[PDB]
Amino acid sequence: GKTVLSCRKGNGSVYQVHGHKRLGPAKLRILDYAERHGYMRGVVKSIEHEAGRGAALARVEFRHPYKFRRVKELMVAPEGMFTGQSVFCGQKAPLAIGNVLPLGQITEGCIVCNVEAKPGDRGTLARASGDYCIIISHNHETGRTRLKLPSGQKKSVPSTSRAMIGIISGGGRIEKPVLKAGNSFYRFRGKRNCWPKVRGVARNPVEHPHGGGNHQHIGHPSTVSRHSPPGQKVGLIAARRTGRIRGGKAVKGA
Amino acid sequence: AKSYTRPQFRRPHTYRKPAMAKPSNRVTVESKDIAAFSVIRYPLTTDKAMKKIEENNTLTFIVDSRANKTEIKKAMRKLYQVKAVKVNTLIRPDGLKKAYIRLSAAHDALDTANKIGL
Amino acid sequence: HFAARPKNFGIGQDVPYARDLSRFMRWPTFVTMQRKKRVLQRRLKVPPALNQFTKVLDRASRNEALKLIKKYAPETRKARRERLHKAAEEKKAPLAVVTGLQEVTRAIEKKQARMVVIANNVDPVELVLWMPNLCRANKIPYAIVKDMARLGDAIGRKTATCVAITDVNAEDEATLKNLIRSVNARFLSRSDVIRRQWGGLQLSLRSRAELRKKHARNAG
Amino acid sequence: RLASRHEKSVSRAYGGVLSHDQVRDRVVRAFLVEEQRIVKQALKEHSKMKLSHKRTANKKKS
RNA sequence: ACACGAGUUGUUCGGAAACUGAGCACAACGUUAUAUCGUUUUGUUAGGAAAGUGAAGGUGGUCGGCCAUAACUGAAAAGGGGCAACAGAGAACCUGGGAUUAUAUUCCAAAAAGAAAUUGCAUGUGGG
RNA sequence: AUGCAUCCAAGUGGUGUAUAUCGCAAACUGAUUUCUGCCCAGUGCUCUGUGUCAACGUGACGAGAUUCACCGACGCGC
RNA sequence: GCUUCACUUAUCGAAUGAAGAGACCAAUGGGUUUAGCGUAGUCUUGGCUAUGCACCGUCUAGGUUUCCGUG
RNA sequence: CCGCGUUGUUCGGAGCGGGGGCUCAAGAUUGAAAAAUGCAGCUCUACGUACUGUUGUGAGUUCUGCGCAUUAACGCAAAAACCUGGGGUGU
RNA sequence: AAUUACCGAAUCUUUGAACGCAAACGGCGCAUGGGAGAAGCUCGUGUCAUCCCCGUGCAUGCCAUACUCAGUGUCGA
Ligand SMILES: NC[C@@H]1O[C@H](O[C@H]2[C@@H](O)[C@H](O[C@@H]3[C@@H](O)[C@H](N)C[C@H](N)[C@H]3O[C@H]3O[C@H](CO)[C@@H](O)[C@H](O)[C@H]3N)O[C@@H]2CO)[C@H](N)[C@@H](O)[C@@H]1O
Ligand SMILES: [Mg+2]
Ligand SMILES: [Mg+2]
Ligand SMILES: [Mg+2]
Repeated sequence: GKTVLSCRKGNGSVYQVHGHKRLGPAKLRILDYAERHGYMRGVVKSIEHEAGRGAALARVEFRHPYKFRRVKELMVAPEGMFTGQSVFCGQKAPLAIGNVLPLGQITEGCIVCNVEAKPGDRGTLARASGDYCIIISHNHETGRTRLKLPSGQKKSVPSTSRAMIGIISGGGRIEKPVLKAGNSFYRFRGKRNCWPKVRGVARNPVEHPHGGGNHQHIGHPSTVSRHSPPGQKVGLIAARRTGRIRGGKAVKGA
Repeated sequence: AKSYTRPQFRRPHTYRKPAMAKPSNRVTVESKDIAAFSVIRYPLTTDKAMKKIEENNTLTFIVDSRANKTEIKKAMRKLYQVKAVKVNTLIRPDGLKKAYIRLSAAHDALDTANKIGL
Repeated sequence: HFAARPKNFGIGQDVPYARDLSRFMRWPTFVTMQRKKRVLQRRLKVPPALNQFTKVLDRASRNEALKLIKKYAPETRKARRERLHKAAEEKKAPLAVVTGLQEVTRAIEKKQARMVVIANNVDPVELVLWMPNLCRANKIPYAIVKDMARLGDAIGRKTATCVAITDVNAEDEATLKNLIRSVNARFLSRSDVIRRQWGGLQLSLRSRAELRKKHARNAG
Repeated sequence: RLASRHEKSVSRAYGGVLSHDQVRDRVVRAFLVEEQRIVKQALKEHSKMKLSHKRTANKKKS
């Protein structure tokens, strides 16, 4: 009879991101003329931590292409990125770790990160800590590059969309156990209000579809349709299969 | 025009005429000579006021509450032919502004306060 | 010591001169959409009733026409305030072209005009969209000239949609009839072509060059 | 703001901005990185002119 | 308590003038039968011509080819205003007093009991 | 990401998202240790696509309205 | 009716302080205000057209490289 | 190229330790202020006068040393205002 | 020159649609005009630097209007 908590987070009031101590958005520098034809060189000045990421950032210093100034550029770093490194950025840039060059120019079987799903949107794929994409092939009739995303789900992207070379920095993070509810307090401190997580069976029937009863049970089957309304779509949303996955590992996604 | 060197079109500066000064909007006389009788209202005659005339040098007046210390000094020159060196104003809990007005030690405080009469 | 210091304007080199960013700048909304309005009238396939205004009488017949419309322009306000104050003394219009969209229409329904001159760019185009087919149904020679600023300049206005010529003086009568033969070649005797010539469907210069290099590579 | 410039700077280049160990590390690389390109620029023009008489000397050999 | 008469003094103290923060929402734009609605800091408004400031020079009264003061031309500055902190930022004054019935880093007058710090503007002396 | 969940009367609207599968969203169980068996008929979900299912579209009788015939997707059937 | 291949101008999305897009390397390209010269067939209000084709003109230059190259 | 040093988890040919220095930060000291002030006494013929006096290797103190500075899957606001340089002018 | 009633002439603080910008601020502007002015300068008068008072113009949208513009909109030399 009352609104479900998952529906309430879309109002986004108490549940927005905790962004006051965050730095800017981490993206690649602007796809200008200087990268469509040549390379821009920068230099890494600082390796940075912001709250709510597990990957290290980097401010790289370019010269502005058209004015007498220098552009501070906050990128997310790969592993091995040291201060002073001279990142190169563009078409004629070489094939080294830290450089950003189009996917047409990166030979096959190469680990890339900060790959972008359309040219110019400044990096949208493989940016969580320790992730990377692998370049499978190129097609020169269509001008598209087909690469393996960190989930295994393949994706064909245009070969003019650029990518950085390396693993994303800060990898190995999930492999240590948290051990405390105190350490999960501060993990979600710089993220957003989503912790502690109360189970639906622990609720009353007014708050959640699973709530109520004299035993904490889900009554109905907990696999809901894709077409369920907001409020009814809780549980295992459109589950193709449930249970302990006994066997291989299917890639998850459409 | 020509020679567009910036990525966006900002507004060209045309010739812009000044505005005419209007003749009048107020039809009322305002005498500059009576204009300091509204600044200074009347003196206080209390015990703390009488002590400061004799011992320090100061005079005490209720003034209007929307005057500053500079225009109280200039009204204590045109009304009373004395020189104020220091005014210490005070908006009272009564609602009135009270000023302590110290004279310039070339002017006696009692000789002014007899001419006013208090 | 007047030596030369050349600046290197390669990529990543010395910061360059100020270019002309006129073709890549954010323009105002009225100039970026009066320029896309002109593309869109060119790219789309235009019916033969609006195609006919893109087909215009040439310069030698237009500069002959408006110079003849100039000398039979209507008299001005002073030239009409006089001849009436000099005729209220007689109890005490010499000759002109027909101008105006209500007056030129009557000169064709009555078949009094000997030549009609139509502008090509009136801003609601439906005002003179019907106008060549009225001259064609009544067999008055017409023209569509490159005008509406140049017609109003000829007659003393800012804008004229149409000018009709009912009659002239006999001095420039061969000039009037040489102009009618010059203008029926383009419009009235060529009427069966004008009725069925669908215009438009032009490409970009940029799209056209992607048919050269898309066919020169599949040339074998 | 009320102090002299000398309590806030020092008498050399980048004084009050950079220290002595890195004013000199910029003097040294403003010389060595400029002169390294001069070695590689003059090597480049010496290569293209040796090409200009490796094949133009084959006009008198066939 | 009641009646009557008094009592809060600042260049520096707190605030504002004059900061930004979480945020707010004026203009602009869109929506709505309806503005009393939405967007409006991830560098930042608005399909979006919101800079009224002015480098250098030309023109002609001033100071020893430099200044400075008055009026035309035009390099260069993308990203409109205003709020929100009396605990964050910022902030030039400290004692002594026999100076109160009650106020004081606030009042004290020629030996200011006195000792300063600071802002604006101006003469004179001296230096370029 | 031409996404998932979701706000929302409405828009070139809003949140997770200053993000980008070591991420975000929805559930269950409840530290370690030791294990987690059998059941896909029922009921849910979900996947590969010719019975049946509406409007539209098509054709015909008739003076026409009205009829009749055909085509008709998700979805259940399989 | 239906459709799979190429289009781009509506529409959508992203990026950008709308900062260098395409050509010049050339047509299954344009042009009576850029239609100059012809050539076949065909029509006409004698002013000239339409179809079909050839040429001309718009149409210029260039880092590097021994014609390629593609700013 | 075992050495220096801390109560303490460390440092050094990418320059330890000695010898001479240059600086910065926190104090100490001499002075101007400032004795004229302050306090407590007291002495004399009226809120009157004249004189007299002005250590500590103890304990507690967050001012400071102090940060690329804490546990951290916690990494610790911003801006105005100001300061110095680069480059230019003065040439 | 009573006082009362009536009304033509006026006065009408701070606000408020509230409109120069703000606001738990009797706060702060940009043009423009007037004032006062114990410092200076002047040959005590004048003049008067900051400071300080007072009037007026200035919200935004729109209509009409009389000058300066933008536009690879269409022309035109
Ligand atoms: N829904 C279908 C279409 O999706 C379009 O938008 C799509 C994308 O453009 C868009 O993705 C963009 C992302 O590409 C780009 N990096 C920036 C943008 N923040 C993203 O939007 C994202 O952010 C917000 C969360 O705050 C989400 O509401 C939104 O669903 C999410 N996609 O999310 C949508 C994916 O469905 C248009 N909004 C519109 O044509 C239409 O809604
Ligand atoms: Mg009482
Ligand atoms: Mg400590
Ligand atoms: Mg107001």
